[PDB]
Amino acid sequence: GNFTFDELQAKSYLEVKGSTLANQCPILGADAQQGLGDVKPGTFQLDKFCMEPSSFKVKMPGSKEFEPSTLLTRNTYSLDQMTGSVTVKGDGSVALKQQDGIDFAPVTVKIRGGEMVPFMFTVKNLNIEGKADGLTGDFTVPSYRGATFMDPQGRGAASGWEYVKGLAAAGAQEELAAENVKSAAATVGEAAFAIASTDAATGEIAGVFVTRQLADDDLGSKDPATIEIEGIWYGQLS
Amino acid sequence: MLTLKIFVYTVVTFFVSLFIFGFLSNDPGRNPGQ
Amino acid sequence: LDLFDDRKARQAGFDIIYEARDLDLPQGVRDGLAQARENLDVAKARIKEAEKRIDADLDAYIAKAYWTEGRNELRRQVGTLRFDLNAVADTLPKAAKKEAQAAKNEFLAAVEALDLQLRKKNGDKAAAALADTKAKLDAVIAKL
Amino acid sequence: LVDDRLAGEGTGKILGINDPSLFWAITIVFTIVWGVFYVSTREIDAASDRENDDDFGLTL
Amino acid sequence: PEKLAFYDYIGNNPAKGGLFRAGAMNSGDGIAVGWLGHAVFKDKQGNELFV
Amino acid sequence: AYGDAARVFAGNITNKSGFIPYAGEGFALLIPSKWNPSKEQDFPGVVLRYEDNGDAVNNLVVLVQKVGKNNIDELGSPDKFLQDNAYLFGESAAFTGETLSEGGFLPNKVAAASVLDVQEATDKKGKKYYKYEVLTRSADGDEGGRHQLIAATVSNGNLYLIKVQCGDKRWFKGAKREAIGAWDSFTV
Ligand code: CLA
Ligand code: CLA
Ligand SMILES: CCCCCCCCCCCCCCCCCC(=O)OC[C@H](CO[C@@H]1O[C@H](CO)[C@H](O)[C@H](O)[C@H]1O)OC(=O)CCCCCCCCCCCCCCCCC
Ligand SMILES: CC/C=C/C/C=C\C/C=C/CCCCCCCC(=O)O
Ligand SMILES: CC/C=C\C/C=C\C/C=C\CCCCCCCC(=O)O
Repeated sequence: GNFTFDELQAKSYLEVKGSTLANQCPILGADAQQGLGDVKPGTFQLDKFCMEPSSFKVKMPGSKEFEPSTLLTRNTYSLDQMTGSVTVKGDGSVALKQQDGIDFAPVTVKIRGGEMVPFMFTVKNLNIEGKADGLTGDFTVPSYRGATFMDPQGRGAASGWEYVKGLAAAGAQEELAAENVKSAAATVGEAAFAIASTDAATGEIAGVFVTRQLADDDLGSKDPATIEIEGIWYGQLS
Repeated sequence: MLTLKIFVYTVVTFFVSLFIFGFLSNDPGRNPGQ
Repeated sequence: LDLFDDRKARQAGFDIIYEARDLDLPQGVRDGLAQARENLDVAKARIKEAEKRIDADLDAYIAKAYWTEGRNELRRQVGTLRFDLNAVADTLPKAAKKEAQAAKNEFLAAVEALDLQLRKKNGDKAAAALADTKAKLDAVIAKL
Repeated sequence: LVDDRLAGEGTGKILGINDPSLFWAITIVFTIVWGVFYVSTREIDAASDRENDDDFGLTL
Repeated sequence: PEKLAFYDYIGNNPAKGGLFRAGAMNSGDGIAVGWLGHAVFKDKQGNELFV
Repeated sequence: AYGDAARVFAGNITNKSGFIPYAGEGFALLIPSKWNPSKEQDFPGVVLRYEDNGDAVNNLVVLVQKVGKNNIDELGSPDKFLQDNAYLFGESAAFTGETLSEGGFLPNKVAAASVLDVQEATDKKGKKYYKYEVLTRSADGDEGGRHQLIAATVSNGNLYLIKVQCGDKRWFKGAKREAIGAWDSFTV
């Protein structure tokens, strides 16, 4: 980060263009009170909710420990401009729900062995609740590829060949029955958010997040891996 | 990555300066004509 | 397939993109210049909305030092202001339209100065230019 | 962010210089080659057996 | 006869091969062992369909 | 031999309206001249089908089906009539699965139809008509959607229906004129 919302809005597009400052989340100023602060309990309209990751770890299927990864797709992995609702109770319990905005970004990373691991970084339909110390919830992870995506050989779920057109002699291809079927089914993930600062003067919040989800499976043709994503986040309450 | 950029800049400017100052060194006079 | 009721989309302006691409229609109809001249109510409403937006939003953005937002606002909805002013002033007698043209030219010079100051990122100069622009816009609106 | 990069592509810098070290490298190498050429340009001219007057050069 | 049925096969058609597809047709299609039968396709109303 | 001289120095074009009139069994319409006859029967009761030379997506079809009712309104409301005849836009029966990765589509749906306009009107003779205008979109989104124009009526105990299809890509490039002309010329 190292820039606030006012500082970011004080620039020009020609000055931000190319500096990778558009892939980062703003931070709060010195006026921010620690933790929940002095926010009046109630339901607010969430806006400008963004999450900037700071580390990716991959646990390959068959391993019990996460591993570091190297990003391959440059600065395209920040979710931003999400909108929703935030409710604060008198005790201190907070509930966050995400409705719209850019809540998904495909990401590809490489691991120690040399295997690229695509995954679909998303917090779509986020539903978390708990104290300001930590909010535990879940989200839905849509398929990496759509239903109309066609593989190299022209096989897709809702459009494409249902078999291998190259091998004409093999009438049924019972050996290839596994790879001829495509399923773009969705899954779910888990999240653990926290709140570190709050400014009731302008209705701004910030904290950290840790999420766990699954990699892609090439439309049901692979065993997905588990990826842990951690970083910071920011949002505005109004 | 900055070290690689510096090294490449040095190499490129070396070769281009060689080209320029070689073609400035009375090149038209190097012919077999009388 | 599965039916959906979207009959109210046409009332929301669904045919604007299809009419703008109709090569049979004249260029004035495609660009919307013919409709505004035929119906001056749209021009008057656009002028009033542009004035109100200029006042409130320019004050807010210059106060908070939002230069990009200020310039975009100056050319997002106000983008038809010159054409609307010309169309309104063309329906006036010779002397009245001449005075309106002079006032409009002065106002446009004021807006140009304000945009220059916003680009140069000055606060007090931009505020003074904005006050002058508001005064000139009020004068040209009263002239029409 | 996850990693770090120069982040200079598509910016519009003069000769692509984001650090003064590139300027120093360019200037030093150019000056060295120019000085080497400048020392010898007097000897090189004398190989034509002619003086560098107003009529010097390849002319037609 | 199964011979007459086998003669009606585009796999046995000679203009379906390749220049660098070496070997016998048994190396590309497999050794035939039996005739499945004449497949007849019918509509839901009973009308015949032909491929 | 024929003996007919060539039309040299002729300043008149035989046909320039862009349409060719057609006289059928109980109906008449103006078919675009650039279209060709087709041998496809996708819906029950197809008695006429024409498709464009440059694109097979643009086509029209006329259905004459047998019904008991002698009037169109006895088949239900225009919304109910359109709901009953929803097979005219096709079905996603071959796609049997669940998905959540579509752009602007409901879950497990790879196609949708937007009813842009409905209308009920009577001709000069005095026969009621049901006019529809739909835009069907696909998950992949070929041609940027398809425009379906439907006009249905009942005469002598039979339902007469016409559906005119035109891809959006061709629709906004100037081919909407032919489709609208064929749709508006349907007389029974
Ligand atoms: C403090 C920096 C500085 C230095 C070191 C010099 C030095 C020199 N000047 Mg002057 N000059 C300066 C400032 C400086 N100038 C400025 C600001 C102006 C603008 C008005 C001029 C205008 C000027 C003119 C118009 C001319 C000179 C000339 C000369 C050269 C005369 C000796 C020669 O004939 O050898 C022959 C020279 C060589 C074989 C080059 C040998 C390589 C050495 C290392 C050169 C030093 C280069 C560089 C400036 C070093 C910077 C030092 C710093 C990085 C530590 C000599 C290189 C004359 C010259 O010969 O021009 C080429 C000449 O005609 N100067
Ligand atoms: C003159 C014509 C002729 C014909 C029509 C046949 C026909 C047949 N042969 Mg017989 N054969 C011949 C001569 C011929 N043969 C000769 C002269 C020999 C002695 C070497 C053999 C030895 C022989 C063996 C050992 C076998 C056959 C088999 C077969 C059958 C398989 C065909 C095949 O796969 O070829 C495919 C041929 C090619 C891909 C080469 C075509 C030439 C291309 C266009 C150019 C290559 C040139 C280039 C410079 C090569 C560079 C080499 C390097 C770069 C790798 C087929 C019925 C096979 C079989 O089924 O047996 C039961 C088998 O196993 N043949
Ligand atoms: C102008 C003096 C010429 C003197 C004689 C020269 C003779 C020929 C010498 C060789 C030339 C070819 C090789 C050059 C290699 C080095 C350059 C290079 O790779 O730069 C590549 C670099 C790329 O710089 C990039 O910049 C990015 C940010 O913008 C990032 O920082 C990148 O990291 C960085 O690499 O570009 C430059 O250095 C810009 C050069 C601008 C040159 C302007 C010349 C103006 C005067 C001439 C106008 C006409 C020119 C021709 C137009 C028509 C052509 C059909
Ligand atoms: C004088 C000319 C020199 C010739 C020497 C020849 C080849 C040297 C090649 C250099 C290219 C290196 C590319 C990789 C740099 C390191 C990248 C990294 O950070 O891992
Ligand atoms: C002895 C004094 C005489 C002459 C010296 C005069 C001027 C020197 C000025 C500048 C030298 C450094 C130039 C740096 C260029 C920009 C580098 C960058 O963009 O980082």
